[PDB]
Amino acid sequence: DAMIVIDGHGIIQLFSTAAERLFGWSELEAIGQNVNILMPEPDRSRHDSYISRYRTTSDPHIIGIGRIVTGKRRDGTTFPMHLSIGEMQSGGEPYFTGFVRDLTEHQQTQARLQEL
Ligand code: HEM
Repeated sequence: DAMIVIDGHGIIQLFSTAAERLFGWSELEAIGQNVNILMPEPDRSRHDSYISRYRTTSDPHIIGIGRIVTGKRRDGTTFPMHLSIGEMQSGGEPYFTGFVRDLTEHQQTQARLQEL
């Protein structure tokens, strides 16, 4: 599914091909951008504080957990997505992998079934 890797400051390091299809950005456009560009406010401005919180305290909240959130595409449309975060280390620095699954079709079917 969509895979994204960031360093300890939330900057995107690797951006899969599927992530390019899901979010709109090419990998070259994405690499070097903060991860907060893939999500709407209030989370967007808050995100770096979430990572900071985790880094200074070492007490996890969603690391190793899989949850549903709203992502935000290049065109600005929002969508529900299942997010799973992995923490890794390399060259002495922490990295984080996010595996995303688009749930837009699940939300649509569900709404349609409720609508009818
Ligand atoms: C694009 C949709 C995303 C949203 C809405 C989002 C939102 C959030 C929120 C709300 C928190 C704090 C959760 C809590 O304190 O309970 C958080 C933490 C964090 N997010 Fe994201 N995130 C997004 C994607 C990502 C991705 C793609 C990555 C990794 C590649 C990532 C990495 C992190 C990290 C490292 C933390 C700290 C975890 C912790 O506090 O245990 N986020 N995110």
